[PDB]
Amino acid sequence: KEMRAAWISTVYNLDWPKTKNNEAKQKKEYTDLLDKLKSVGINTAVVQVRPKSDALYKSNINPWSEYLTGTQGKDPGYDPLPFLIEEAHKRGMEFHAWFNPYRITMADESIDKLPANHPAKKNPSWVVKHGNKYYYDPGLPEVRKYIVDSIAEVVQNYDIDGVHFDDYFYPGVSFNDTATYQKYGKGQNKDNWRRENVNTLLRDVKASIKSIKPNVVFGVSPAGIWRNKSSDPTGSDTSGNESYVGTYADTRAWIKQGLIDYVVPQLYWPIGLKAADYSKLVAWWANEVKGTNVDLYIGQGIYKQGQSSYGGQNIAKEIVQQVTLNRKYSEIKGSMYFSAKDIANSTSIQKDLKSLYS
Ligand SMILES: [Cl-]
Repeated sequence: KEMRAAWISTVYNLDWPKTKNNEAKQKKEYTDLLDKLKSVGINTAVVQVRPKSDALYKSNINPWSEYLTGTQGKDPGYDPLPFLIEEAHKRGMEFHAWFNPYRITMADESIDKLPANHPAKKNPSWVVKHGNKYYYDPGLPEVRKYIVDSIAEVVQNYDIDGVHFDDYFYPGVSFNDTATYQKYGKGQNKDNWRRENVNTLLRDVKASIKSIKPNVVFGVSPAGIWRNKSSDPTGSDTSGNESYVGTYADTRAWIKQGLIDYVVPQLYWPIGLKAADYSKLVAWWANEVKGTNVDLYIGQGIYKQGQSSYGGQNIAKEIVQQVTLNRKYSEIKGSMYFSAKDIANSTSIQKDLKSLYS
């Protein structure tokens, strides 16, 4: 059946939970949200279980997420994840656990204030500062193993249907990994080595998942441009930021090597936008997966509703037009909507999705 997913982001309490330190209210906020999503045809919840090197689940590896209580590491008095999963399943909805692999801190947060048992505190060798934030080093084999193991815990212990990574990889062109490169890089072009570091993580996460539960899917949602045609003649007829260059996310390699089961390019632009034309990009991405077994879903930017903050771009108003176009491409297998709150908070969006999905 067609994929009809919504992202439920927990970072900064974006979509869920609205309330901290109140188990009953958090539970009701979630079921009410699922009910509204189901009512418009959403069949899959993609829920951020690791927003910030943390866990919205009981873990022997990673600390409780601050977004449940206000305090990182604080036990909220229940494990939310069984509830999040079981309530999705009772409504006939699939559940994909979404992880951010490398993030550790937000801007200006002190690394020294993490909980004692935090992996980044126990393993200072793993941590790289970039600007005013800290990250796990994608180039360390121990870091990759730790991420694999962190996901494997969730696969083993919870009835998930999928594992999902979003679009954050290396945080910028530069990154203070010279020592890592010297030790492990074999003199390879450094940027190619960084791309391969990310590829290796994806490969190893997929393999781990399959060795436990073969039918659990693994997917990634990268940024919507891989390379512009101006950098690579087989790239897209677009301008602006490229995932290949800017975060070392080589989505084409992932597809060609079968490192993922599904891919969700974030096409958060209107049809006709010169720099990043939705209509050109759906075609480009459909062609990328042709002849592979990688499922293509389009990331839909319904959060853009004409605000000046987005230069007046209004994706929500044209969502029927976008999905109608998607459906012209047999390689496109559905959509993921950013984000759940936008569906919940808008009667117009609800009406449009009902008309697409009923
Ligand atoms: Cl290898």
